[PDB]
Amino acid sequence: MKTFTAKPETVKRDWYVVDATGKTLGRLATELARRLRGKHKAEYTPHVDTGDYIIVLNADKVAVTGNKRTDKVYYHHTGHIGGIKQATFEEMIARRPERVIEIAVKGMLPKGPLGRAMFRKLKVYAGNEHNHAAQQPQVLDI
Amino acid sequence: AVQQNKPTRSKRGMRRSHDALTAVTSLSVDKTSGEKHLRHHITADGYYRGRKVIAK
Amino acid sequence: MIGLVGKKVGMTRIFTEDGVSIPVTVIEVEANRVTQVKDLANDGYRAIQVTTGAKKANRVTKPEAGHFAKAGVEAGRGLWEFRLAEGEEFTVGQSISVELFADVKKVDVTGTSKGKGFAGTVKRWNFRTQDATHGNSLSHRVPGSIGQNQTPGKVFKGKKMAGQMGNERVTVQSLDVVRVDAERNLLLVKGAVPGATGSDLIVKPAVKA
RNA sequence: CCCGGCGAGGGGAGUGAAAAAGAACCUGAAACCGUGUACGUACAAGCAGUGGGAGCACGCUUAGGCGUGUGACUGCGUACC
RNA sequence: GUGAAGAGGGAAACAACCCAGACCGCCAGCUAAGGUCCCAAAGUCAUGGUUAAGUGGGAAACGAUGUGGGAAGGCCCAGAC
RNA sequence: GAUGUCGGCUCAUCACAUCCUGGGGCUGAAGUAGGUCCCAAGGGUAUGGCUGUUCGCCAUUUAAAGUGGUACGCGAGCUGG
RNA sequence: GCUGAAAGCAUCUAAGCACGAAACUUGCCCCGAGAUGAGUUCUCCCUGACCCUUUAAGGGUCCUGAAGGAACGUUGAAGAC
Repeated sequence: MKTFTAKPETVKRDWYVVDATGKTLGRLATELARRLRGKHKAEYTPHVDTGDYIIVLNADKVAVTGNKRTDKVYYHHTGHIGGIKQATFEEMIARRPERVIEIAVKGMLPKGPLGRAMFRKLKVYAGNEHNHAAQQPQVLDI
Repeated sequence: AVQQNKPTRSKRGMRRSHDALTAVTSLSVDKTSGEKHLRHHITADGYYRGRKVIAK
Repeated sequence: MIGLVGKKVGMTRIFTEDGVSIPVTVIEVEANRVTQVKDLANDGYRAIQVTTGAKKANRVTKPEAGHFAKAGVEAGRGLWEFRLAEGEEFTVGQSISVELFADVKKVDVTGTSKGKGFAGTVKRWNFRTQDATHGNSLSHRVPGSIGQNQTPGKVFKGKKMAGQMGNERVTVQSLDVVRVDAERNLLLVKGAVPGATGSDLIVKPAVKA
């Protein structure tokens, strides 16, 4: 008896909408990554993307404990010798809040072609409105 | 100055992907002699645009 | 405010009664016809598309003809856009002349610089030439070292090397406006501007001010 | 006999058990280089395999859900002497 | 004692450290070190405390009304600081 | 069974224990001009005489002629004193 | 620095509030939707008829060949190609 393996052509994916207001960044991110990978489904398969589409609203209202709102620094290198550029949590929220949640979730997903595919199912919006009503998203409290 | 490893037959083929020749798209037909020829060139019989330019 | 599109006629000078010679660039600015108006509701930003000059009918493609037909203007030799400063209103088919530069006193001129082709480091980056004698061996104009030893073990991005020079967009800022000849559709600006004779130029009021 | 430059080199014809024994000639391996077919491959990083594994093609099969080829994706994995 | 002549698990990677000595097969189970929010298998476990420094996750003499706990003492409704 | 070793030339790049420029506290800071310490690496940061010299001395400049890392950066880039 | 407790006072700080540099984010110039997250806007073009079948993002025949593109030619203050 071979162990059951999910098939990408017959895998069911649902749509959920999550409100990030007042939610701890990391704790919220873990649940998103867990569901984006399909770890909550009994038919989870490591080599198949069995996760669900998730819409995140009010990304600019995410919360961080301690002094992380001004002390957490995001580093990235442009590739040139000058290179290193940094931005604090406050600046990222003011400049482009969606990247804060996207960056956090991206680090918790597996690395590789499948991990990138999982990240594609995450939709993050700074405001309280999304244009995915045609997908009939279901409210998810996490 | 010289290679440290032998390039593969695959690498050789990928370098030659741009070596393919391009055939002439089409040949013009002379008004009078009806001979196929390169556009803007005289025909093998000495015609050009049905004028009989120089044959001897 | 908005700018205008002109052609680099050439360079000359203007003699002043005080005995001063002003090197000027003659820019022919024909009437600029507005071909499209963009707003936040439909395009997300405020701007106007303009055209100038004339184009041969047989050289105008059907997609281009329809764009001009919608605005009801004669086809030009190109299309350019200018952002609106929250206080400018224009309508399609409106003709904009060089008269709007009458009270600017300084403009920004943009154009495509002359193309030098493949240029060496000496010409392109003002690299210092090595000795022409004293034992030099085939290294009179070569760049020289391009990096350091094993520690980096590579050449950093942006390293100055030989390559294409010129034939690129260039802007010269804060050029005095010497004269504005509306009847002759001419604009005289002190100094030189990028590009060769007959090249398209974009003239805008100076932003530095 | 035919193409070709009264060429080179071939295609027929004929000889022979055999011409894929044609004189560059018994057998005709490997490296190496090609044509055809199946599958994979242009958002993906490393001793190139291994374990798992969808899809496709194909052969089965008294549907028997197996075999063969390919290998999206994924765990682990830095040649030999 | 181990490596040398020793694979496996852990210490991110890491012959010599920790756990443990691979006869072969199994898509069975229990454990060691080490671990149980996600990458990544398993507690966002239970109870009582400490830390606010991202200390945890690099370091001294020495400096300081940071903060928790403990045993004493001086002066105080004859009115203290 | 080779990892070209001083100096110059060309071309650099990073660190900040800052030479100049910028912002400050103290001063035995009247002013001008300084001393010392703190913040700050955006840009800038001599030419010659002698010597193979780096260095150094000297002449004359400059707002300043900073200190170090980069195989005491750089010979499949040059030079060979 | 202001206000201000912990600590009747004092205190720029613990709640709250205002200043502060060539550094930082912008402002200026250039590249830029392979930004596979491949975006937006305007305009233009195509309005046949059948067959086969393992009947589907299927294959084939006839008719049709648009917008536009490329090619070729004369060439450029564009250019190694």
